[PDB]
Amino acid sequence: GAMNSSNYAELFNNDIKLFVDDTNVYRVTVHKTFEGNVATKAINGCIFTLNPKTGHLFLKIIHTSVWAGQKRLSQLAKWKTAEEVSALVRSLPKEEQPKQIIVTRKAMLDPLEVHMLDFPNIAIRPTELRLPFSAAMSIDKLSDVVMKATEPQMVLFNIYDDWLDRISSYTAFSRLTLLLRALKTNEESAKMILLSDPTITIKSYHLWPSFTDEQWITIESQMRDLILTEYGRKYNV
Amino acid sequence: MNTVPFTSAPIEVTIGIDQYSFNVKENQPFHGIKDIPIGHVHVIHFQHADNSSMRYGYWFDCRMGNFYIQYDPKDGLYKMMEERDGAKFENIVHNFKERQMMVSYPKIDEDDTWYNLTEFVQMDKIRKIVRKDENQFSYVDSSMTTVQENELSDPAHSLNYTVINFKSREAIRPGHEMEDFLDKSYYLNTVMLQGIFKNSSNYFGELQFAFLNAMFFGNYGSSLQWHAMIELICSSATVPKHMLDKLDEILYYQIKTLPEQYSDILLNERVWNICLYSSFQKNSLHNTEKIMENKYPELL
Ligand SMILES: CN(CC(N)=O)Cc1cccc(Cl)c1
Repeated sequence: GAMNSSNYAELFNNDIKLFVDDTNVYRVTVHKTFEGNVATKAINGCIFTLNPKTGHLFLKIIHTSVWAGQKRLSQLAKWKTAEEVSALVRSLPKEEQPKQIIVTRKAMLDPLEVHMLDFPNIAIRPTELRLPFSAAMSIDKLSDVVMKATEPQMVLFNIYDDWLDRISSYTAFSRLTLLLRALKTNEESAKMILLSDPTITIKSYHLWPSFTDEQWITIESQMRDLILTEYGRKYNV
Repeated sequence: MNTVPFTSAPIEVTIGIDQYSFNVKENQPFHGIKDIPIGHVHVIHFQHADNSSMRYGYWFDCRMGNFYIQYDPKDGLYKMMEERDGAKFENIVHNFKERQMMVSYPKIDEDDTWYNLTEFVQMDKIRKIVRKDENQFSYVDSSMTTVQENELSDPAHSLNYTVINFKSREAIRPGHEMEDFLDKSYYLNTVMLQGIFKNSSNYFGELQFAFLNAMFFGNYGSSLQWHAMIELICSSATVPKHMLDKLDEILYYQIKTLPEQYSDILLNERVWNICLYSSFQKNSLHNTEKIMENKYPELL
């Protein structure tokens, strides 16, 4: 069944599972034509496929050439996502293949099920959680590799940096979802919080700054404040 | 004109013959049904007055033998049987006919309803869906489950309809996932019509038999089969024009005959709205769309 607040801790057990988010697969800018009509121009996108226990991220970059000459692109994007996820699974050794794939948007269920017919024992599940993975393109190093790509490419990251050396997967996922929710609600402010102090750097092989345990607590508090505010600045409370 | 005579009517029962029905009282001097049109399959069906649960009945073709009904007080139902002595049977029937102990199949001459509902239904194909090879007729009841239902538990008592599953390797060619899921023409035309059914007449025969079992017995798995076979055609972009025109006639007479009080349960809202208003064939079923809109506009 669906993944929800009640079965949340299943994400951190020892059954391999992947989240798939397709929000950023088909990305466009909308603009006016010389005749005053509206047109779209695609820009490179990505599939966000994440193991929440280990932090392993399989970022498949979707180059704009895949849309050339195709119709109904928003529909095609879901099937392209499912094709690439199926190809990733087939590329993994059997002992590394997931036992479940959790899609962040329910419209991915049928495309992924059909592409995974050869894997009847991999469960395809929706979720009732409103996860903020669309904000992945607010992480500078991820946005940079997507925008620079000149052809289809898979890039591997650990979205938790080295956090698992000091904290559990549950705590790491909670920190990630906090950071991303902040970036989604007020990107400018969120990035100001993360980078305000010049002396805390991002290692070359990392995505986020090298905060001490104490600095993470302050940062996390600053992100919760931002989210609550915006929720006020929004609903006026 | 053929006859299905009855040994007796020991229990009060509503008896159906095709789309007709009449009530028989307990121990009423009823001895069967005469004037049954030759050239069609027929169904004779029963609902006991004391247990409206379990409608049950028998599909038969009088060209294949002489059949009669005798009530079994042990198994508690009216059973169809074959009489191999033709002289004895013709004599019994003549005696009953002389004493006017039979009802007459009440066909109006202008009326083509039964032909239109059974146009493609063949007794030999019924006997492959309902496997009981020692009899020439076929028993069906409200509770019998289909092979497909069983896969998701007595095999000898199952409805062996052709399994249709839109999210299956049979339906989806490797490499054509999106294509085949969104346009089921290859599954319809190559897998089912060319491969399994062989021709559209056999496909329509099973579709029509499934509907009739749903309508006469409330057989839920037959209703599922009927809708699946409709949905497979409506969800195909490429269908022979003769098949689309025939489907429109088939469905029109099915919707025409359905009891209004059962449309709530026997009509799947999603399939019909998809089929009449969203599918590739949304504009190819004019007669069916017109009767559905004038008879069941609520469902839509
Ligand atoms: C008289 N036999 C029973 C028998 N086997 O002696 C039954 C029967 C057969 C054909 C027509 C009718 Cl209605 C009754």
